[PDB]
Amino acid sequence: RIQGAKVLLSGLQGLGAEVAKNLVLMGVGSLTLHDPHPTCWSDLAAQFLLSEQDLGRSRAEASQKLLAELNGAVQVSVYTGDITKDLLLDFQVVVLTASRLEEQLRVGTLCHEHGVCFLVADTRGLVGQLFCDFGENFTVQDPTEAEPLTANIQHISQGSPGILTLRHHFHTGDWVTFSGIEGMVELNGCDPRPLHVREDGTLEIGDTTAFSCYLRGGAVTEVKRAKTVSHEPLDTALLQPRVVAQSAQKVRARCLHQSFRALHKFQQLHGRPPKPWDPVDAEMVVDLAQAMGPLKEQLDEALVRTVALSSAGGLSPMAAVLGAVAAQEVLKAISGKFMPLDQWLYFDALDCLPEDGDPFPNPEDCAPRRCRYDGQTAVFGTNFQEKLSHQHYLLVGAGAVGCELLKSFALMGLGAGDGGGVTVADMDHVELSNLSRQFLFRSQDIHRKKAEVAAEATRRLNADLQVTPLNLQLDPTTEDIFGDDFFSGVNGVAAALDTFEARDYVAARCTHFLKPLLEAGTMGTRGSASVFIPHVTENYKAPSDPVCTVRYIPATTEHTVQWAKGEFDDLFCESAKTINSHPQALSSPEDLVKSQKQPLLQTMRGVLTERPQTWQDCVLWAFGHWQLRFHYGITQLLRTYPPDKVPFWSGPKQCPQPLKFDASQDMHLLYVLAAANLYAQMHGLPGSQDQTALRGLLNLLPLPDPQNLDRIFASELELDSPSGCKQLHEDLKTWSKGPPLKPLTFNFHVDFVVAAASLRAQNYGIPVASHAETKRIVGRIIPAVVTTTAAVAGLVGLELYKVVGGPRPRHAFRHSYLHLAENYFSRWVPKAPDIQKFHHLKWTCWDRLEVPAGQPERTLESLLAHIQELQGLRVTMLLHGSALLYSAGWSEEKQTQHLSRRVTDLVKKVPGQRVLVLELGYEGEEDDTNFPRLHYKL
Amino acid sequence: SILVRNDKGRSSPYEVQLKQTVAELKQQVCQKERVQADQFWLSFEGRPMDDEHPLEEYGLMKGCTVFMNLRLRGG
Amino acid sequence: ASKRVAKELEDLQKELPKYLRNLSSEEDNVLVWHALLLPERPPYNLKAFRLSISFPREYPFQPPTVKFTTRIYHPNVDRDGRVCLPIISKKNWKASTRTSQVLEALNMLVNQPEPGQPVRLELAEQLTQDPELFDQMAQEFTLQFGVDRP
Ligand SMILES: Nc1ncnc2c1ncn2[C@@H]1O[C@H](COP(=O)(O)O)[C@@H](O)[C@H]1O
Repeated sequence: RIQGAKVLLSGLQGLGAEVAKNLVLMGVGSLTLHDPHPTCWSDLAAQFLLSEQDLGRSRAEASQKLLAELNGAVQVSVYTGDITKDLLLDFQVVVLTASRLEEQLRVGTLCHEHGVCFLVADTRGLVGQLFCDFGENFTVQDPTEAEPLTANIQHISQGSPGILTLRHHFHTGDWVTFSGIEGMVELNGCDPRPLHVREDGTLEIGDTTAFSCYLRGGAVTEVKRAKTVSHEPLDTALLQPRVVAQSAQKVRARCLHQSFRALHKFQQLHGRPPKPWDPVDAEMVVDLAQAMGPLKEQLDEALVRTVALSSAGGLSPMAAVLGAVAAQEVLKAISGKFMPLDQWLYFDALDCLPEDGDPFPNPEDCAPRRCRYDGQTAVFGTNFQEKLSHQHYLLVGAGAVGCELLKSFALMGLGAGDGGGVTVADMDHVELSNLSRQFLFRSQDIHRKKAEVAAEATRRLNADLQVTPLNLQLDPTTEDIFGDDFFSGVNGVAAALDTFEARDYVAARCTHFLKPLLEAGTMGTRGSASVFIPHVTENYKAPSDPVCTVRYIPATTEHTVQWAKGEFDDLFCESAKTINSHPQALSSPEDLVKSQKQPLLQTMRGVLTERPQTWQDCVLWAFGHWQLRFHYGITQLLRTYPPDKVPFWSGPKQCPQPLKFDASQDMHLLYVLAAANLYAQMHGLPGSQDQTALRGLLNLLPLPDPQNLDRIFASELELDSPSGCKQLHEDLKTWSKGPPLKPLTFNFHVDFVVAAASLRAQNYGIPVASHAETKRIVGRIIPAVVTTTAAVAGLVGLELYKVVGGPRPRHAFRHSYLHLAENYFSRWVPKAPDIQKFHHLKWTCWDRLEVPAGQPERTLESLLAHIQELQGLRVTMLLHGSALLYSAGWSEEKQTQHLSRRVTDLVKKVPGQRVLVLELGYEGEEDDTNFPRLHYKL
Repeated sequence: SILVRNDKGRSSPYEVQLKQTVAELKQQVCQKERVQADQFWLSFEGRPMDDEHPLEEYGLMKGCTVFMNLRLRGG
Repeated sequence: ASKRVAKELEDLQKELPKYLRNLSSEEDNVLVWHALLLPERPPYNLKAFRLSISFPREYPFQPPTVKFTTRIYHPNVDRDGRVCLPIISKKNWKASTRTSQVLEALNMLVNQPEPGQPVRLELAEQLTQDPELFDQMAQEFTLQFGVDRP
């Protein structure tokens, strides 16, 4: 759908570069750039598309090639003329960046009159302004991020407004549709019906008097209705800004709005932007701001003055955040999804500035110096750049967020100078799925290391900084490289991990080494950026089904998907390895009894006893296993647990039904096709995709009945006895010859699990997972969006500005959570670490006790006495991670034996280790109390 | 009585007292939205809400709104 | 998390329940426990069963796994020794519960099979339809492979 929309983009500063990068990466089929202004040094600090080589050349013309290389399926073009009405009418969305206010109004009036979606994005130092204008009537079709919540019906009542019984949440006035309805065959795909909610949990769907009796099954899904959005033109929105913000931040955003209006007045009246940190220009901007009067409350003149002073810069993180938001709004306009911004969005990042009592940068400190960082030193100064060049940062994860962080680092100049650098650590290779979700990879980079490619690309963005690629992950198994000597030079850690567990480990290491940890995470259009500074803020807190139920009663979609995945795993990956690993089980049943491998081998042997010869012979095995799993097993379950079992199939549980084979049906045919192809590819037989020939073979030679499988398939009661394993070996005597079976690591991989999940879901009445949902659940692929990635990386870079800025109060740092699908953006001050109190002891999540071993290493009793006199509590327990060095619950002899030994004689001496982290428990400890770790120093 | 906006974008009503702690509201959200506690947190007017603190210290007015925010796996 | 596991191992070793014997860790890994469960049901009491309790790195929040090293003929124990105990289920395991309660539930599961929670469905059907043959085969299997009573 997005391919049909053409986007105009005027202004190719770093913000325009971010917008263009996001739009090209998502795959908007057509984009036109417009920025005739020659490249200046003030742009190289934020424009990753431009280098010092293209000075004087137009920004758009030089950046067109770099945009085209990001996505070859996007028509990136340049328009060298003026933005007239004729040019404007050829685009559906027009974005203005780096455009003066009169041009913004002239373009916006035409866009509002002629139905063109209009976006303004601009960043002035640490302040960002975004304006949307999507017309008087814009229809938004999917105002919700998530898919509609499907549910299944237990009973249907007819007559007066019908009572619905369900196996989910609903609201009055909602419209729902029905699928897979038996009995009421006319309700399949019918027009949506209004819904009502009762206090007892049942729902009403209005008049259903003429519809027939409910049979079984049935699924109900609400339809996401469209909504009308009206936006006022920029000519009037300047006087009544409908800025999205919390009740607390409305006034601050309003003051930033007035500050931008005053800056535009300054540009009109003086013809140049304010000189960097010039008090005279700031005072003139303030005077202009106070001259406008209240918006249709007192104005903050200090805020206006700070904005005026800092406005003379262009920052990479600000560009990333605001361009990510603007690109998401562009995509909302193009595809009609989600809710657009009401009218305005103002992003305040002035927290990155030095404190009130600290010296602010001088007017001549921020003067341009003909360097890459003229757009950065214009707000932060030159000494800030010198200290940035000295920073050596560990970036963990070279993924999408990691690559956007690397872009930000190269633009910032982090590690440009001596002693500074970046270390990028990632083990994963560049899969094809990693392209088009990030700009740092191309076709020639496939299956090469992410860290190395990212290092080369970051070197190309800026040759100054030393990006060192390490192809090892960061976990307990890699302590030898990321040890104390590594972190001695590391000033901080930036985390773009794919899992909560890796985040927990890196946060623990950051707490151990007292390194500021910036943490970036995404899911869909939701993103968070956190900063954890030692002794200032809190530590990172990470969040945390059995075959017991999955094997015989799957209650949820996840249960059926896991069952299908395990079936694939043991039919195509595990049992083949079991066969190939040891031929002893294939030559001696006495060892076969001990090995405990009968059922997988029996089900791999199949209904057949001989090795399959051709495709038309191997195809029998697939539907034989289909009959075994989906008919015989459920028949056994039903006969063991009758429908009136003492009933058992009550409440959430319902009586299942066996599946009857029919080649004409899509699901059974797909299951047979996928299973047969997987078996053939394992066995070395040639696979085939001729569905017509396969169905002809299916209906030419079908099984007579499914009950006779008793003569071929042995029960669980019997396969564990010699009588079963003997005949199993007799059947398998021919299976030990020939080449070994090839395991098929998870081509028909997806088709098999999809068919199995659909069959199981229709069997047990749970909702049927779609192709995308099944792929997400079974492959654990993360729903990710490039815009959230860029915004989160920009927020992390903004926190990095304050981390490099030396000591800061807790009120300076911000944690940020953003949800673009509903215009949510919150930056809050993180809390101080919680004070844990235990009698006279007080400690936080960072504290520790440091004790030297000594030139002669002290005994364990000496250590315990030292800690007891230091703290005031007797050590009742001492461990090294998981090995118990000492406990007072021990008998006297064991206590004395362990007390006489040295610590290093009780724990394994890790090579190169200088600090041992020991875990302590004191007398009278309340349960689960986490006492400070002892950093026993050698 | 307040509204809690869940991950799926639906505002669900809950009944809670001023002196009632954020922990009880969080567990009610857990049982109603079928989501584990450690995987989400609550916010009022942008300010995050801690479980140990009560509702009185966060100024939840009558019929106000609270947002759930999921902890993000990564990218 | 290891310190809590050590405290639990201490409060269990200092006073073992009568149905447990020989509780010990690997002396460098307290997160794994080895024990000899002593059944009391007439079929199972003839032998003692080796048992391993594994505590995850996330133990206070993630339930431990109980596994029979000595193969047992039981409806509620999988053929690899996995025990489908309800208390250690991810659905209702709560941080306030302790391994003593887990071993109480395990003892009651071994001494009082509930066939309504199948793991080996054929064994459950055998138990419900011809419990005498279930008892015969279970006694034969436990006597065939079982640790001597300590
Ligand atoms: N413990 C770890 N150490 C280093 N890199 C990791 C670790 N865990 C995940 N990653 C990588 O971080 C990246 C995060 O994925 P994504 O952000 O989706 O691109 C992937 O390339 C992972 O391979």
